[PDB]
Amino acid sequence: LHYPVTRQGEQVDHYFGQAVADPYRWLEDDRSPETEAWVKAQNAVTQDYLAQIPYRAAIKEKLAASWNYAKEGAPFWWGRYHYFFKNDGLQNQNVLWRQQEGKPAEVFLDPNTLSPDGTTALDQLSFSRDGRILAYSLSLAGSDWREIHLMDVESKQPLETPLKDVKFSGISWLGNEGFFYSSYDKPDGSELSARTDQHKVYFHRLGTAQEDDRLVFGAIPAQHHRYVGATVTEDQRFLLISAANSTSGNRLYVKDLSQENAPLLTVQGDLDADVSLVDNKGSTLYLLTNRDAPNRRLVTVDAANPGPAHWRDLIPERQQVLTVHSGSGYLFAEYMVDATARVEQFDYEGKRVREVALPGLGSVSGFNGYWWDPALYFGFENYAQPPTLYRFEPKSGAISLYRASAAPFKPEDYVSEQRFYQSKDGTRVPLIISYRKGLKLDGSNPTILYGYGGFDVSLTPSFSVSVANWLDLGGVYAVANLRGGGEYGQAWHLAGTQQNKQNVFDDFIAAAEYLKAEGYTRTDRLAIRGGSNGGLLVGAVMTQRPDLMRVALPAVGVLDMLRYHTFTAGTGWAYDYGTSADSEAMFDYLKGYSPLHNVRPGVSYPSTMVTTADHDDRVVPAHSFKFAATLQADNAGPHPQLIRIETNAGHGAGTPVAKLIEQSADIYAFTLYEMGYRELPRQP
Repeated sequence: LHYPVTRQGEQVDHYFGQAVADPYRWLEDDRSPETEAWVKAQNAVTQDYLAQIPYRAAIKEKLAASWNYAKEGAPFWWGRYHYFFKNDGLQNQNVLWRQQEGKPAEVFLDPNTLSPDGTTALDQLSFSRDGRILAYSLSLAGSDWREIHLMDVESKQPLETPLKDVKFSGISWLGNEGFFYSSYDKPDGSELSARTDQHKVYFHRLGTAQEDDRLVFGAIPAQHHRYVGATVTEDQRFLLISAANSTSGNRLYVKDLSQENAPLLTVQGDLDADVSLVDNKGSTLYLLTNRDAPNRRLVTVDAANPGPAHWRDLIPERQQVLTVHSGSGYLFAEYMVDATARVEQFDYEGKRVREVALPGLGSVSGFNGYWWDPALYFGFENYAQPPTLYRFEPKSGAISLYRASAAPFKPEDYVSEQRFYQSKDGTRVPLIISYRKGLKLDGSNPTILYGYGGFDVSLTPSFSVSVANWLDLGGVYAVANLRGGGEYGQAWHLAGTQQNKQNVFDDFIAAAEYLKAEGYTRTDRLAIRGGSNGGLLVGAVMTQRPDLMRVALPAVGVLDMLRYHTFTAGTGWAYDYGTSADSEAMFDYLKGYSPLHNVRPGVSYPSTMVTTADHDDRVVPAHSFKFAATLQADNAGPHPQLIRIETNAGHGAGTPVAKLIEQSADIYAFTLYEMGYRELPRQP
């Protein structure tokens, strides 16, 4: 195969006086004709390579057929209608239906009719208090930017002109007058790569132009923050404003709306802890926080004097990480037991009502609703169990099956076992391994090891049609709960941040070694995969241990650790990574593992397929571009170093089903082909 010619520029950067060359700096210009031509040439080479794989079409057809089944979400009531999402099978975007008593259900909002390719996705949905107006945000081509649209709920007629420049925003109504939302001023230069660091809260009053929206927070110097959010409590009495500069830690303010021109009181004035409002009962605020609680706790405080010195424990911290949901007048404490969910019901006085028995070991969704909801709904799933919906009557605690999955996958056909392997420093790290029953530990099973490792994100069991198919093809899927994650609280998270980041990579390498030693797989039958921070994980491991695996799959990864903070809102990740501008120590540490700066000429890298998207403004595609360019120039081995750039897609959220199916097919076909399979291991 012949890689497109990639020009090498003369750009040289300096860090504390130390020079570092960046020959592919020009690829950072997402709007230049030169960069666009390179993307087109790279995709052509990749598609040409994939075209030689005999079973790629079979994998795609297998995926599509198995994906083709009815899906339905939990219903939610508002106004005279009960709303619920549905997908009859292969619709690119889920459709919002509604139904009122005594009448048949009807389509209310179909995102598939909003674009030619299903690339416009529905994000936030927020009804006015009287339920007559709906404000919803849409994503175009998958980018983080948003537009908020207004619609008359009964007639379905569009109202006003959509609001623009919305990003990382919720939509919270003040009665029926209007709503609060967050926005960044349109940056000069490419909105897809330019830096944005001053998030502001605005209030849109119905019947006016966006230019007249009242600026609520974030304009004056004292309020400059990279991330801000505003929410009006269910009872309309309080306005909560959160403000942050990084993905961990935030300030929180509260304003009494029942009091004419009340002042903004400080719930937490520093960024040393995360704190969010779960709900409120009168002037009593219920806050979830990790302040002085690594595994988090639930506290209460009166809105009149909400400072941390006055917070009082309602649900004390335990050895397991806590998350709190509220609904039907109850608080639901969801605890993480080795990455699996457990639920306990509490009243607002903090008295335990009962433990809610779950269908098994996995992840749960739901348990969220309004104080008046007569019933709550929750979903359960894991790697071998498709989403199942249950109805829960809070007072009696009665649980009933609301909707069984219509998926063609039979849970009893798979094994999903949890093991705890030993990392380099001795730390025991969780690993959940899934596969079809009948597996032999002869070290020959094609295996995909997946990880993330960072930002306090916990990888709890989740069902994926793509994964189930990998298992049906005879593969093994293993997910490591690496440090940097939030599985075991703040201590687990911090052990993988800044100058401890290498621990995350050591944890992943040890997972690969465990899988080989136990006989699940072997070097030439192993592939590693990860996305975003997980893409960094794969890039770092493949540059440090190119001999460890046969295939590397870094998706939308942060790969240039020296300049990542110079794009969009990347600086918000400094809490986890640190920046090259922090100090010589941080600069050396970052340069020490930065995938882009650790690719070396003469090294034989594993078969690699770098994936990214042209509208990914979360993690600019330039990371992947420069990394792929470097691998193609430096790799000395016989394995292909390809890059697949998805068009009209972003970081991942809201990607239409058709694109998801194509991506998985390409990835699994490439993986098996690079492992030397002439035919599929199992009948598709």
